[PDB]
Amino acid sequence: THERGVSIRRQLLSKKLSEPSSLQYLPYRDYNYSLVMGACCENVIGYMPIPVGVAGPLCLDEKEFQVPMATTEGCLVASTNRGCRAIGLGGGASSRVLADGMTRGPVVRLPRACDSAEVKAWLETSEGFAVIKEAFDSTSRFARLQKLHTSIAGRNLYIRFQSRSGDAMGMNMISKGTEKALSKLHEYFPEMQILAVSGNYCTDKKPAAINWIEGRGKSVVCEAVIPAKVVREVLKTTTEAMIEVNINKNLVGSAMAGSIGGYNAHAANIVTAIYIACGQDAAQNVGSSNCITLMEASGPTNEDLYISCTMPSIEIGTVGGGTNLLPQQACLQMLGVQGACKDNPGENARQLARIVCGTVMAGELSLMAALAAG
Amino acid sequence: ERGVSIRRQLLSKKLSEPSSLQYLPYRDYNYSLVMGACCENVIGYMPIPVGVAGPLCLDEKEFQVPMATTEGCLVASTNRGCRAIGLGGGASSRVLADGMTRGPVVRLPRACDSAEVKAWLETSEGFAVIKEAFDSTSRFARLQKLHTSIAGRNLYIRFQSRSGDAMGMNMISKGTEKALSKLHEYFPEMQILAVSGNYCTDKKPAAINWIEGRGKSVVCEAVIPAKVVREVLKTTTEAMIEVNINKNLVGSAMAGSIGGYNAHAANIVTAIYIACGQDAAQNVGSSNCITLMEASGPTNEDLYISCTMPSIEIGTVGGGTNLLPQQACLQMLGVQGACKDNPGENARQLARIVCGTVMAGELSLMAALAAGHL
Amino acid sequence: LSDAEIIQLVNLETLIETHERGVSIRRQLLSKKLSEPSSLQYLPYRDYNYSLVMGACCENVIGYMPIPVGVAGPLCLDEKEFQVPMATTEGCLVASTNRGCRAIGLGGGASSRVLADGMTRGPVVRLPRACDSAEVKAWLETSEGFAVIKEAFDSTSRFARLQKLHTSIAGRNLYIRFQSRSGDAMGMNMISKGTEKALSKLHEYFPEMQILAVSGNYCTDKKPAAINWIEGRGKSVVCEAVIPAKVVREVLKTTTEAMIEVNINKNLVGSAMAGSIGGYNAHAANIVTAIYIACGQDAAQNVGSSNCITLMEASGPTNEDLYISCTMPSIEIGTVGGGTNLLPQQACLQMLGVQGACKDNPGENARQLARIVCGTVMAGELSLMAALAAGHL
Amino acid sequence: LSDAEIIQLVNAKHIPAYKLETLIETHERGVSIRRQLLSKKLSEPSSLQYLPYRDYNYSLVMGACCENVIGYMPIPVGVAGPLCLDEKEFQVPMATTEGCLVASTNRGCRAIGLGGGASSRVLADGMTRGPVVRLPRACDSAEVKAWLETSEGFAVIKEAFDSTSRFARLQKLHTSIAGRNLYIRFQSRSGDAMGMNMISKGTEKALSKLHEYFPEMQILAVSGNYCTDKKPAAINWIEGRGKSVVCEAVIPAKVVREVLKTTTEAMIEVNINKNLVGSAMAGSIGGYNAHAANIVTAIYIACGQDAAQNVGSSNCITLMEASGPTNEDLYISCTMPSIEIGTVGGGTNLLPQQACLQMLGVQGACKDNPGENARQLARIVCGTVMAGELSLMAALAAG
Ligand SMILES: CC(C)n1c(/C=C/[C@@H](O)C[C@@H](O)CC(=O)O)c(-c2ccc(F)cc2)c2ccccc21
Ligand SMILES: CC(C)n1c(/C=C/[C@@H](O)C[C@@H](O)CC(=O)O)c(-c2ccc(F)cc2)c2ccccc21
Ligand SMILES: CC(C)n1c(/C=C/[C@@H](O)C[C@@H](O)CC(=O)O)c(-c2ccc(F)cc2)c2ccccc21
Ligand SMILES: CC(C)n1c(/C=C/[C@@H](O)C[C@@H](O)CC(=O)O)c(-c2ccc(F)cc2)c2ccccc21
Ligand SMILES: Nc1ncnc2c1ncn2[C@@H]1O[C@H](COP(=O)(O)OP(=O)(O)O)[C@@H](O)[C@H]1O
Ligand SMILES: Nc1ncnc2c1ncn2[C@@H]1O[C@H](COP(=O)(O)OP(=O)(O)O)[C@@H](O)[C@H]1O
Ligand SMILES: Nc1ncnc2c1ncn2[C@@H]1O[C@H](COP(=O)(O)OP(=O)(O)O)[C@@H](O)[C@H]1O
Repeated sequence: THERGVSIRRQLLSKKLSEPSSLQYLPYRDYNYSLVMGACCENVIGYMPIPVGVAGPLCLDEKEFQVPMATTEGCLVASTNRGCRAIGLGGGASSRVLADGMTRGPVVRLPRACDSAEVKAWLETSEGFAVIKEAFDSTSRFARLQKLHTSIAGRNLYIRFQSRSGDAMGMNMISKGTEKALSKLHEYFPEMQILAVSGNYCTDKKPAAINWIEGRGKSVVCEAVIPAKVVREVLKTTTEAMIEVNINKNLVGSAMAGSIGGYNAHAANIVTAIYIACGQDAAQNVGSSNCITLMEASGPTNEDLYISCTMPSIEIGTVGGGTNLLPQQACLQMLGVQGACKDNPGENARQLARIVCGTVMAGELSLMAALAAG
Repeated sequence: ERGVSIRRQLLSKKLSEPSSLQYLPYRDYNYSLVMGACCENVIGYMPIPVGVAGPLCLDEKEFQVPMATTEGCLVASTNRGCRAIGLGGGASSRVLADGMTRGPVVRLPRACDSAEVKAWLETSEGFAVIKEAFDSTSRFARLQKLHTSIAGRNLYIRFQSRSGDAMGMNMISKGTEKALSKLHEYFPEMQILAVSGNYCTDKKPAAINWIEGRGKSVVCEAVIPAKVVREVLKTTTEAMIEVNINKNLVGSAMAGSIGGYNAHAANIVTAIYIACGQDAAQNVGSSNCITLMEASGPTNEDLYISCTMPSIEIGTVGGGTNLLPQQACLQMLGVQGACKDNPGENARQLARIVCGTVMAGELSLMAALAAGHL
Repeated sequence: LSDAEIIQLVNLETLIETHERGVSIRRQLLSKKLSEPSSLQYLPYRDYNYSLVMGACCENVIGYMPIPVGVAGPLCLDEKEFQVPMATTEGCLVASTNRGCRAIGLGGGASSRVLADGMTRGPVVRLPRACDSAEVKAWLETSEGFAVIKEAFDSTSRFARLQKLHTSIAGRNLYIRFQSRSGDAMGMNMISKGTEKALSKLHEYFPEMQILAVSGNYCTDKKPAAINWIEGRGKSVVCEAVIPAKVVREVLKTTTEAMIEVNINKNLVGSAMAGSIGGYNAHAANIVTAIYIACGQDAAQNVGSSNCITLMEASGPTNEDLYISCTMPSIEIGTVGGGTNLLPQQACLQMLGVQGACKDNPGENARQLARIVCGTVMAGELSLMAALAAGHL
Repeated sequence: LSDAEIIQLVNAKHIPAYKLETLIETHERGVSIRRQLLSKKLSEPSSLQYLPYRDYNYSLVMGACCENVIGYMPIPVGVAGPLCLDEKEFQVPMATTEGCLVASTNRGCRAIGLGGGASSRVLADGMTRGPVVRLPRACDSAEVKAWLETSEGFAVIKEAFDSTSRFARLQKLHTSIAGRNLYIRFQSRSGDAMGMNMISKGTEKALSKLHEYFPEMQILAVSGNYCTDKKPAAINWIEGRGKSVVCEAVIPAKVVREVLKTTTEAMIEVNINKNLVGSAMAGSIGGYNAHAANIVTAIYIACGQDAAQNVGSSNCITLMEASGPTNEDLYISCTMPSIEIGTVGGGTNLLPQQACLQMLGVQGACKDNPGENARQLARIVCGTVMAGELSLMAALAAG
């Protein structure tokens, strides 16, 4: 029994604590550890309950979504809910997925820079790419290599592998594919040393200009027009005040702070709340939060508010990892995107990415209105 | 709980799959603590598996670190890093700075006027007046410094202050409002555009946080004996150093990273933050870290490692730390709540634990990448 | 008419005969507006060929500014020896660079490779909605879409060959980065004309599209930008060399170990602490600037052309020798057009054997010059790093 | 006694070509001879034909500005103006080989002049040097950092630093740790000099003093790239380096129409989408402008500044807004936090460059208010950049 195994572990742990009675408030009973153990967590001593609230309906692409948000930050859900209301009263939001492809960026080294330059040229030919793709794609049915971006630093060569991965976030799958392609590359260049399967050129879980500029995972754009009456009555401000704050805070302020990818008010709050509720990798909030929020006067009198959010690097999935646990599957089902999209692999993950971008836009609208109105 | 059950009933009627909520738990949870403080429109809670890594031998003390995660092998890998550190005599850490920030943006009619306000804020009399207004909002709010930046007629003011054992965003924002109200008495022509002009910078990647710090700045170090590198980490000191330089330094530089000179600090920070009731969205800046390794000892075979994190945003009082399950994890570490005798000591100790655990995580993953053990 | 008579008619190159006199009159007129009338006394203007300058390189000309030119070399690069001209007013720069060349020469020379070649222009256009700009982005990503744009782009010149497109969306805005070869010219003018033509063609397919600016800062030209560092701009070059232990000791006055420790902690860790993007070197900008001024390049392009990462490591059977490499992804350079049309700067290009067009292999002179710049930067890095390591200031 | 004899003697493996001047009794002759020696090593011996070398005062250059001199490179100098700034009019010299740069800048000055002029302010002044030192352990480096942050520690360091020059005044110390490494950014005024030499000397003295209190400390490099000098860096953009300046102006609607050939609305739309959004898409730190580097570079070459410093000196954010009764006037401002400039020392010691500094009325030291000539020049650069931004933006907006 897994539940008793966790029980004993807590007893064994209890003796090493200065306050052994602390564990009494950490839950562990009535939980399915079958799905957890050997797949999601080790040395398990219980679980941490995170409150889940709902924001919506989010009117996006002619559909209505009830968005689950796991958070301990007061007013986050209520504020986001107000943004959804403004969007709904304005006829809804529209979104588009611009790119899709998870990456892995290993670093290999050759004896000389002249050699790494030779390897770079070969990878850039249609023939070089084709053989590397064949080796990469042979690891899984969903791993389809789309492109390579190679960069050198002397005798070092950084290779950014970008690939589709069905409805999965893709890290494991893309990593397995990269290992096989690097092995194949080694057969063509025996003098090549594989330094690390990840040379930080992906880039995974670290802020990086490469993710902002080339994208990682899903690149999405969302937009909406909020009528002047709605800006006044629901957001309690004016279109002019919203625009002035957007330019001076999200553009100029972020520029003064030396930000790369942080041209928004609080995309990270929304991304994180949705990620925790839906079994995503919350640590990926680092790059997934990249966003530029733009606002413009619209309509016959420049009284309406046009808003758009562009997020080039949303790392998300509806199969694998934490999405295999039942409570998180319930949240994915709420959105209608749980598991693989059998009819068209990747569609569930793309829909979830659009929902994230649309919810972020609702969050931006609400916070900006509050800052503008005081 | 009855209101929650009813909200769930109403919500289920708007879903494409009315049974979605079946596996989303909600019973046997105390919502009196959540309602009106941590979350709104509550429909239940999301259980995140909690594992333990340790003991972490830090500053002559041993810690059992709780980590909430759904990523397989993260806890086990971190645990291996702790083992290597423990076998090497432990780690040492130091808090270099402490101060949460808020960076509002105000505007004057002309750039010549904003320059005038700036010179004023830089005199001892100007700062004393602002500090008096700022510090009157709370017993624990003490303004340490001001950093101002001009962009034409706009002026960005970065207020930095201690906040006891609280993360401090609320306290600092209140003090900022009072200080600005006071500044407006001296400059009636000044317009307060937004209490946050993204110059803080909160929840967005920013060079200012990396360079000037935000929250707690911490450094930690350890020396791993050659025999431990071989037997516990399964690699050599030379392989570790080569990977650190080419991945964490050169690779991050090729990717255009600001503050991402590490392997996976974000994973550790996020896991600890969720378990301990911190703001997980703050993982964006809190994850900033530079990992350095070098050879030491009699024969240059031992491994010296250090991790420097200039912007850990953390607290042991307020927000999610008011909930019982998260207090249990803080108690496990011996840092729950306020430190009555020396305000801020519990928060500082938690920051040191985070930096030491990150270092354990870096050691383990780097060894795996170096040895080619995936 | 006398000078005093021409002045009263004013209260020039087309009016007066010779150019030197036009400049002389302009100087006399300007003098009146000066609080110190004799300011221009030491600003030379005589014996200079203004015919190549007027209506091409500068306007409202009042003379010329002499910049001292020194020579560093021989630079042993790719089995050839170069005598590098450097225009500078900074003491010890030429001597220091010369020392670096010596170390490289004593070590058997340096090797270099051009990894990429393509100047860029990044305009910004707008559509009524983001859903529309997304459609345009998708259209440009098709083989047929790119085919038509390339056709329009390429028709503007024999040397204009569009290699690729990189598009980025920001709401209803679309930034398009055009990249193309340009023979031996730096290519900004050629690429800008091709861009204009390609955008007109694009407008035929999407009439609702507004061309906001031919340059939307997505190029990026003369501003520090991560896009140039990551995707390159102009010529991307890498050079390397191995300096024998004996040479490090006797010529550079230090040790391989001290050099490596300084490189890692200054060029890597220090630049990381400073929040630098592309500045992982000691002083590439000094060399780039000195060569650019001497060879008629656009000195303002030093901003991105200076991007460089310098790496050092122990080498040889005993790990005693010094391996060094410099990688510069965005060298914006040319041997035809602009300042390279002036005689004194052509003299410096001729010294290097790269002046003008390479009729046999277009672009070869510009590529060779880029390799020389990267090799000279490496010589400069070696020398300054050795000085910092040994403490010889 | 003859060039041919001297050359034969040199070729007899006795003297390197660089120490020619220390043997001949005339600088110009050493140059002439070095050219002849260089000629025989070129694939094309006549290449030096059009590179001038005669009628130039090499006494100021040798041993101070350049070595192995073979001549000089003439850069055309044009004038843009008058630039109406702070109730004064300036005639700005610009050395460039880029067509239309001077004419375009001149058009921007005209628009500014017709609008009543520009206003500017110097917000900060202080050159920096950022050495890197190492302690045995990170716990030791943390200790040095805490010590430097005390009033006593700073006082001791300031005393050693300031003793190098009367113009040197250590304003602050920004330290950052990376494990056992400690980066210390020294910032100080330097009179009218750009200050790199003075600040480096003071840094060396301060580090020697610090080493007396921490003998375990190793000085790795007087410059650890934390200055940061001649490399793009967020620290310069955020904390400033040299002079931080802001300038502004209001261009009347009629002037935007008639002189700039566009509208206020078109200019604002281009500024936001190019200088703000475009630069953000490109991942720029400090490059929120159209072409500040062109103006900075042209002025720097003409005035004897260090042109390689264009890297950080060109940092600039250009902002435009609708202003006036009907929101048709154009308000513009340029903010440059890191202008590295000086009116004494280096290239400013040469006569032709002093002529350009005199044209602006800022040549040499300001006798009655040290640093005032350098500050005035920084304001001129920022105002000229603003004129350049106005003109190019109008051209891009109008098509
Ligand atoms: C409940 C929440 C949406 N939320 C936050 C605060 C949100 C923070 O987490 C992120 C924010 O710091 C990002 C930024 O704007 O830089 C604020 C708020 C923000 C800035 C401020 F100065 C004072 C209060 C706020 C105000 C009204 C309603 C909800 C609010
Ligand atoms: C369980 C975990 C510690 N964890 C991760 C992978 C961890 C990732 O989340 C972060 C990582 O992506 C950061 C980076 O290094 O860029 C890997 C791993 C990492 C990179 C790779 F190519 C293959 C496997 C790994 C290997 C062995 C044991 C644990 C591991
Ligand atoms: C003649 C020159 C090559 N050059 C420079 C100084 C070079 C500077 O322009 C760039 C440098 O500042 C870049 C950097 O290192 O960050 C120095 C020098 C550098 C730092 C120092 F503290 C003192 C002197 C130097 C020393 C010996 C020989 C030539 C030198
Ligand atoms: C003479 C000059 C003022 N100058 C330049 C070109 C200026 C370039 O050096 C810098 C520019 O590239 C910076 C940028 O905006 O990214 C252009 C120009 C600029 C961009 C373009 F697509 C076409 C022409 C231009 C147009 C009219 C008048 C002068 C101009
Ligand atoms: N529609 C789908 N999209 C992606 N993966 C799918 C799908 N259906 C099934 N799978 C399988 O589930 C796995 C995805 O989870 P996992 O292996 O943990 O990798 P990842 O880290 O990408 O989530 C793959 O082994 C794949 O074969
Ligand atoms: N005035 C100078 N002009 C050009 N190069 C110089 C000059 N002084 C020194 N050098 C360069 O520096 C190298 C070092 O010479 P020097 O400083 O005399 O030291 P050492 O002779 O002890 O090696 C020389 O080989 C030369 O390349
Ligand atoms: N205003 C100034 N700013 C910077 N350096 C200055 C200034 N005035 C003088 N100097 C420096 O001091 C040197 C000598 O001038 P100064 O100190 O005034 O003494 P003196 O009495 O010999 O003129 C000059 O060569 C220059 O380097």
